[PDB]
Amino acid sequence: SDEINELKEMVKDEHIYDKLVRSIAPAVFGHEAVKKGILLQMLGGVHKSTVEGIKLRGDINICVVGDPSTSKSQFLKYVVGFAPRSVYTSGKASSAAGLTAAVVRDEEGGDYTIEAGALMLADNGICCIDEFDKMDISDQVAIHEAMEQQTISIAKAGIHATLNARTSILAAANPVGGRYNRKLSLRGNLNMTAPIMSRFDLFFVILDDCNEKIDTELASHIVDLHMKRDEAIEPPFSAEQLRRYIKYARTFKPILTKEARSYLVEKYKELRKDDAQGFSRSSYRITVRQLESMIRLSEAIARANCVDEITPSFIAEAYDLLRQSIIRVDV
Amino acid sequence: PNVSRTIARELKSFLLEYTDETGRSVYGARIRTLGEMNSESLEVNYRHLAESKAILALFLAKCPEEMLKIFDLVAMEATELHYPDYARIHSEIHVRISDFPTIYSLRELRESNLSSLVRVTGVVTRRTGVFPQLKYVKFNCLKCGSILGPFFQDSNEEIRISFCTNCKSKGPFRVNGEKTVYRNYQRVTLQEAPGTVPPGRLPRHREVILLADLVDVSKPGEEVEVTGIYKNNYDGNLNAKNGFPVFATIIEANSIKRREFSWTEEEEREFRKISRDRGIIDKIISSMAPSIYGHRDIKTAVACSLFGGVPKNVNGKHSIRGDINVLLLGDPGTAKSQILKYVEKTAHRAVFATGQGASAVGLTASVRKDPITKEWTLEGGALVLADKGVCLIDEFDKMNDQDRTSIHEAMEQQSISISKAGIVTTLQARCSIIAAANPNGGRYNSTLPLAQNVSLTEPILSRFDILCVVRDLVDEEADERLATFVVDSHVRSSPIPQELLMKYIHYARTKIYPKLHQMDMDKVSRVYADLRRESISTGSFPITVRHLESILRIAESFAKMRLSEFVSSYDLDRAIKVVVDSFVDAQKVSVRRQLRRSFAIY
Amino acid sequence: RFDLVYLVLDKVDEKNDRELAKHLTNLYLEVLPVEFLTMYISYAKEHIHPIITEAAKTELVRAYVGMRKATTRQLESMIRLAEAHAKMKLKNVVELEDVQEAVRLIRSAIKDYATQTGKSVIQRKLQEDLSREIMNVLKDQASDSMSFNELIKQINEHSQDRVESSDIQEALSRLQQEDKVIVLGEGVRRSVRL
DNA sequence: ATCGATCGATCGAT
DNA sequence: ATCGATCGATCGATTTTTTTTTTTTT
Ligand SMILES: Nc1ncnc2c1ncn2[C@@H]1O[C@H](COP(=O)(O)OP(=O)(O)OP(=O)(O)O)[C@@H](O)[C@H]1O
Repeated sequence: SDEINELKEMVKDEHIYDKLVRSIAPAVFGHEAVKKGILLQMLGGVHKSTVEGIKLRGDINICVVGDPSTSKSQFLKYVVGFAPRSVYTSGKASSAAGLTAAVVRDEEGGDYTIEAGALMLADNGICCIDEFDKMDISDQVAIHEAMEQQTISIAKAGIHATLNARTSILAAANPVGGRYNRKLSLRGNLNMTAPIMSRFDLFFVILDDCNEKIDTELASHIVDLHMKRDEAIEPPFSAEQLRRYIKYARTFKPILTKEARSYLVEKYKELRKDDAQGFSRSSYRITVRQLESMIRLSEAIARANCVDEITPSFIAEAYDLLRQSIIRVDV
Repeated sequence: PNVSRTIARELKSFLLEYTDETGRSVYGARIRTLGEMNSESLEVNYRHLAESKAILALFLAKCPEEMLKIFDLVAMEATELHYPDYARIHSEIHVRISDFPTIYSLRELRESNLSSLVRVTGVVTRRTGVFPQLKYVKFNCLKCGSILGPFFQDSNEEIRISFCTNCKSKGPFRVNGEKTVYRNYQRVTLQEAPGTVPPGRLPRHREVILLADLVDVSKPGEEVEVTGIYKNNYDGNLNAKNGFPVFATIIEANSIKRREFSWTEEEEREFRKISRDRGIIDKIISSMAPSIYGHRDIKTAVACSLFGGVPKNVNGKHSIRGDINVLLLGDPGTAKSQILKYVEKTAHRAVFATGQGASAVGLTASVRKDPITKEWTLEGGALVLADKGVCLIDEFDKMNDQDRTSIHEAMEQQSISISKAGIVTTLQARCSIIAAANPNGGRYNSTLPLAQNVSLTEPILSRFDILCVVRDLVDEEADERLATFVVDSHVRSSPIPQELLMKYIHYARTKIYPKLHQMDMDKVSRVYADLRRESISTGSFPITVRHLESILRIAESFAKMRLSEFVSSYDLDRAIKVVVDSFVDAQKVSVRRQLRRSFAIY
Repeated sequence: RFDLVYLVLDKVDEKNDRELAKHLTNLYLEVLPVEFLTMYISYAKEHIHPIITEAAKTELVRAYVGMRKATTRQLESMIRLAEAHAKMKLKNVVELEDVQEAVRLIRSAIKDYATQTGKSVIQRKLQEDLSREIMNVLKDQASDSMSFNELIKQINEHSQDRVESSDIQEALSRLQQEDKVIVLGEGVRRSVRL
């Protein structure tokens, strides 16, 4: 009703692209660009077409990592109590099923009761976890499985089933050293396989260290969080007004058929022509799926900007996003 | 109502003379089709009749029960005019008709939906064996005389026979085996589809009724659609409830459909005209995975097992193996996992259990009974679900070794067997078998032989006739050839229509049986001699006796694709070339030297 | 993640345990509020809602700067702890002087820390030497690989820096995840191929 | 085996 | 004398029931 006037009042504002970000997660301090992707995980791409056929993704993924007490927990607990049907786990003992079917016994009078379980219900929603290294490899399989087939088939000695999970997924697995190790190639730095690695675009590493200016800022900004007051400090947007705005942003299916998409190609060419040498840098390859997420990147961008068919300048943004995303794998 | 008899004339009009797409009534053909088929169950497009009168369909929406029970009557004679003496055959039919949304799931239904036909979706579940139905009641009675004539009952009531046939009682009515028509009957359980299951809520159980042709046609664990009629039926006692008093709901679908098509004369006939072209083989690659692009080569192997082939039986012994065991060496970031999924909706019969952890189901038969309780249930391995249907699996590396035994197991005897527990049988399952697993570690495991590439044993891999290996290290134009292709693919928001091509194979697997002429095939025994020892010269071996057997199962495919009914040289031309470099790529980078010798086999 | 850790220890004070045993020497036979504190346990809950105001914040900062000189998780407690002291004495505002021993109560666990993954290189130098060792063996030995036993001979034996076999294996695993090495089975150990 | 309802008659009322 | 209700003799239906071989999980 009158709420939509707020949208038109919101849609007119240019700086909201910045404001949406500053309004993202004030409980957290800084980290900036990491925040945006959260919103970006909150609106995926078309996650649809193009026939005949296969349904192209769609979705998106991030696992942000760094020194413990980075308060990376701030993000998950933020959106977990923020976005609807946002599901979260300790990411260590689900145990396995968890996401797997038990499969449940007995009945009684029967057996083989099929639980989903766990991450299904987040379907078409943002799923977040912690420390894949804690759940080991056993579920990394199916975890990677859900990352390919999306919806997963399951059973044990029961009746066959294929369960639908199309779910935006993020998580955080602490560094094996919890530190850097800057010279560490992110590829071997993560204590996990490339396919689950290449599947999520992208993890977006961040690190923390003492800065006396920020140490006072942390001393300042963080304590106000501890503060009963001032709680008066606020982001530009009420979380709710943006969330309803989110759905308005959700309605869109922006499609860039614009010939600037052609410009994106060499941008991918220019993206990976350099990565041929050396391979000891952020490579990867880079993955061709990266261009796919590069698609879903713009898929996330246009929604925030509300305009269909996007733009190359926007294309640069997601491109540059990957660049820093990738450069975190550098050194 | 009696005026509805007048409806019959009009409703039978659309039954016959109606046509669309250059005339050609399907029902006129429907009559002639079954017909020699003698399906004795007609189907009608709801969309077309709704296009004519939905008011009639509204009765089907109102009370379809007698509506068709009226509607079926002339349908018999409406055919019988086409089949003057057929009445001697079956003297009955009923239309399954067509899409009737609904499109309702399970747990969403209401007494509003009761007694009116409702198409419904659900997952097939355990069911009783097919039983005889009372069909038409009749009474040899007691004091009153035979035969008394048959009474129509029941599905399912049959009453009450109070006072009659002579007199009345105590000379009362009782059924006799003579002159009493019966029919097949099956109760069934179908739960709602888990993929369509709302999260954390347990799927609801639903009774599944089966009568006439519909019976036993369904198989347990199948994804399926059903067009039934929801009712409070029946009974109600259920003296247990009582509070609050109810008749426990049950439904019989007029129709059933597997997950989620068939050829016809006018279809196949022009469809035959498609087959005559030789270059059709290419558009088969063109229609392979048009949205995928990818390797024309990788799809070639896809085209192979996907197309299937003759077993073929050897009197009175083994039929060998007519199904292809497909294997794919993966690459990270590659479309490989996606393709088999194309085959998934592609395949008439298909099942994908992926690797393990485990996707449906146990990958093997674990079932032990357990009389008690109540009867328990018996099942086989994942392949049991689809027989003659191709296997779908990926990344065996993530599979447990116990289930991985059944892997080499299934491809071997082509019959399933296990030790649990008291029940003893021999299960025979024949499935083409697809495999795609990602190489250990990086993009390419080692230049060294794939035995070094894969932890998986060659002997278990040996059952794999086709190995799909992929690449590559980054190339300049490579993505221009794809990424540009890909970007244009996403622009959406040459190949045959999949209906034709999917019908093409099923039509083929159902019909055409190619056979080689031993004469020109002698060359392969000669041409193979080049393909073993020289191929033996490098690697260990890895030439296999079974490997040669593949080339024929290879050849059989293209011929049916040629619809030749017999093996042709051109069929071999691909058959060899398919195998040549396939065996070649398994070699180390030293294979570049191995390439030059294989040139003679081109 | 734990709010605090109190580490129990025995110094064998002479001089402690005797009088402790003399405290144990009680019963034997035959100012301490008992329940009155338990009501104050309840009373201090809903009826006291302390706010630290400005003063306490200033002190809390410099301590933590020396704390890391720790974690904001420790900073998380420093507020949570003192305000508990603030819950004491019926205070609706925290005393600026509590947080001293509040950090000190943290210091108490900190005095326990005077007494591995957190010390500079450790496995790193090892992996540099493991790499250099297998590389030298790669360029010397006719293989790109060498036996894990030969590794335990060529690593562990030479120096204290050199770690025990299992821990080499841990370093090797972490190098295997780096693609700096190849397992080549359990029988042997291989260097990563180009 | 006993309890349960049907059903038959009969003796009073109108 | 017509009608009834009343009692009784007529008729026929309802009375037990859960433990040892298992099997997907680390
Ligand atoms: N040759 C190609 N042509 C078109 N698209 C491709 C190609 N290779 C990869 N892709 C894209 O990359 C994605 C690959 O996902 P897929 O379903 O194949 O899982 P996967 O990459 O095989 O998993 P893994 O590599 O971890 O085993 C697809 O969405 C597909 O669109």
